Amino acid sequence: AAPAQQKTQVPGYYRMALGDFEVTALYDGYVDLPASLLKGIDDKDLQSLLARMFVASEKGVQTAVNAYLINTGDNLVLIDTGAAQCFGPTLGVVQTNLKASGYQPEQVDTVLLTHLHPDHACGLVNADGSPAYPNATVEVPQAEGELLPGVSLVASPGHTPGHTSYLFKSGGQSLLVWGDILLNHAVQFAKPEVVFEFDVDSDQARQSRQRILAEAATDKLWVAGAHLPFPGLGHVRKEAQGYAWVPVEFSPIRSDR
Amino acid sequence: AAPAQQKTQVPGYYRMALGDFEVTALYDGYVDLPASLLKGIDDKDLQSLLARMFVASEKGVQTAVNAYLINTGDNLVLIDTGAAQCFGPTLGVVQTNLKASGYQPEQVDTVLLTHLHPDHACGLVNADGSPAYPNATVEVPQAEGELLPGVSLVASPGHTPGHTSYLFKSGGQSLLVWGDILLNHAVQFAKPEVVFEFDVDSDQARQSRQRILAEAATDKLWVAGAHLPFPGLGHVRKEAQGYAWVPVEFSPIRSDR
Ligand SMILES: [Zn+2]
Ligand SMILES: [Zn+2]
Ligand SMILES: [Zn+2]
Ligand SMILES: [Zn+2]
Repeated sequence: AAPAQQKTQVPGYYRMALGDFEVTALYDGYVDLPASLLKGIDDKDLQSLLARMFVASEKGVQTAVNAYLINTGDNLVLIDTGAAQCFGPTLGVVQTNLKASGYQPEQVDTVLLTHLHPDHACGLVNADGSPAYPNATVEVPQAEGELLPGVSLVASPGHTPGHTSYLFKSGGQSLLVWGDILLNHAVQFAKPEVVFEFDVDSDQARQSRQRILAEAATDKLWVAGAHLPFPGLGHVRKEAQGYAWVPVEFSPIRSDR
Repeated sequence: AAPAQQKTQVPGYYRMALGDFEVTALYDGYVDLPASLLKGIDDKDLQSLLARMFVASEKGVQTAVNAYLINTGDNLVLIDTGAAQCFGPTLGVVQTNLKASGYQPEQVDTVLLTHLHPDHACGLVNADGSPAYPNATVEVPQAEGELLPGVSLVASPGHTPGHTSYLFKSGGQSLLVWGDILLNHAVQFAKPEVVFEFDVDSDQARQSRQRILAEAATDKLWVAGAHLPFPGLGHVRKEAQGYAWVPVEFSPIRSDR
C-alpha cells in the first residue's frame, strides 16, 4: 500500500566553498575492480582492511570515478571528465551531473586532465563525436597562480609517466585535485606501500603517493580524489603508521563562514 | 569571466536499499552547538578529538539534523521530522527534501518519533498550523514485524525518558534508526562515556549508548543517526577502545545487488 519505490539516487554533485572559489564535485558513476589488482599485501590483510571499512569485494570493489569543476571567478575549470561510455553504462554521468549542478558544458573554458586514462579523458567526447566541452582549452600533461590565477601544477608521476595533480589556492585555503594518487581508500591510506596493477610504474607511483600523502597531511590541505568515495573531498590525517582519510561533512555553503 | 557561482547545494536526500525496503535519508539543516555542552572530558582531549576529524569548534560544532523515510512496500514511514522553524532558518528542510526525493507528505501513512525534542517533533506542524503529514498515524514514545511489518521498537532511554530507537529488517538486512544515541561522531564513538548537557539523564543515556553501540558493532547492522553527518547512514566498528563510525559510500541503487 506504500507508493512505488522511487529508486533514483540524488544527483551526483556536491558544492563546497574554497575561499572565494566554488568547488562542484561531479560523479561519473562506478566501476567494479577486482581486489586482486591491488598488490604488495597478503590476501588476508587485504580482506581485513576491506572488512574494516565495510567494503564488499566478492564481486569486485565498487570504485567511484569523480571529476571536479572549480569556479575561480576568473575561470570555470573542469578537472578530468569521467569515462563517457569507454567502460560501459555504469559510468559516463559527469556531464549530466555538471548540468544538474546548474552549469552548462559550453561554459567550461578550461579542462585539466590529471592523466590520459579512459576514466579521466574519454569524457572529452560525446557519443556523436562532438566535443563535450567545445569552448575549453584542454591541458594534457607531458609524459596569476601559474597555469591560471590560483591554479598550479603538482607533478605526481608514476600511475602514468605524465600523471599530474592540480593545486587550487584561494583565501588561505588549498585544494589538491590529485587524480589517481590512490585507488582504494580502505587500503592505501593505511598501507600506501600497496600498489595497483595498472600503475604504469608502481614503485614511482608509490613514491609519489607517499610524498603527496605526507604533504597533504602536513599542510592540512583539502584533497579531491578521482577514486575516493564521492564527493571525494576531505583531508588526510597522519596515523602512527600510514594515514587516514577524513571525508568532508555534508553542509550547505554558509554565508557566515 | 567565469559565470556567477551557483552557491546552491545538492538537495539533502540520499537513497539506500535495505533488502526490499527503500531508505531515503532526509536533511533538515544544521545547528551550531557549543563544544562546552559535551561533558566528561578535558577541554584539551575534546579539542584533540575534534581536530582529529577536522571539526571546527570556535563558533560551535555545526551539527546535522536528519530524518529518515523508509518505504517498506507495506508502509511509507517517516522517522523524525526535523525542527521546522523551532530553532531558526538553518533548519526546517526535511519536508522540502522529502518532496525533492520524489515523495509527497500526503503519502506518509506513519510517523515514528524517536523522542519529543523540537529538532525531531516540531516538523509535524507547518507554518500555517496545518499538519505536515496529515494522513499519518503518529507514534509517540511512552516516557508482521511488531509495530508494523518489518518494524520494531528498540527502547534506548536516557537522552529523554521515553527515548526510542526503531529497527527495520528486510532480506537479512537490518537498519536501526537510532535517534539521539549520540550527538557528536568525532567524540562519542571514540569516548562513549562523554555526555551531552541536554540528555535528561546522562548516566542512563550513556548506558544506553554503550549498549546500543556494542550491539550495532556486534550485529554489523546499518545505523541511521539523527545527528551523524548527513546522510547519517553507516556502520559501527569496535576499536581497541571505544568505537568508530563508518559512513556509507555514495552509490546508486544497484539492480545487480
Ligand atoms: Zn588512472
Ligand atoms: Zn582513474
Ligand atoms: Zn534530542
Ligand atoms: Zn536531536
